[PDB]
Amino acid sequence: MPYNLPLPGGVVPRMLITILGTVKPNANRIALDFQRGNDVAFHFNPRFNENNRRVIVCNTKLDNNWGREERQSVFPFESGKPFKIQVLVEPDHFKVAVNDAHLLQYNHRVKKLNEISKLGISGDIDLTSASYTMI
Ligand SMILES: OC[C@H]1O[C@@H](O[C@H]2[C@H](O)[C@@H](O)[C@H](O)O[C@@H]2CO)[C@H](O)[C@@H](O)[C@H]1O
Repeated sequence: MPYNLPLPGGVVPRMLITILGTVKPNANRIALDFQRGNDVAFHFNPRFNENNRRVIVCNTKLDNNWGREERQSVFPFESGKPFKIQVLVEPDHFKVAVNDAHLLQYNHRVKKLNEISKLGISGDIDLTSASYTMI
């Protein structure tokens, strides 16, 4: 939707990625796509209305096939409101916090973290900034 944050050197433990923005009015979806070639190592997809239920769907795409979805009902996003998403990389999983509160963790399926060269940021949001640092 369709911005891309380059991750030279790929993903590595201790890396902290921060995304700041504002959810658009009447938002329908948001998506973060950690890409490794044509695969999607980590797909973070907040859905504002899936049968009148809000849900965050996470999955991985390998060789054009989506794997086992990991769903989370806790949904801190709100249409028209600013947000902050922080993705902390651990050797065994991606740690996600929103508005400074832990939200979920997604265990790595794609093991070669170094090959995850970019983070796609899309969906119904107004992007302020996307950056990363080491902690
Ligand atoms: O898993 C992430 C992936 O989901 C796709 O939609 C799924 C839907 O969530 C699932 O309930 C249904 O059984 O199959 C659909 C197709 O795989 C999204 O289209 C895709 O963009 C990702 O969000």
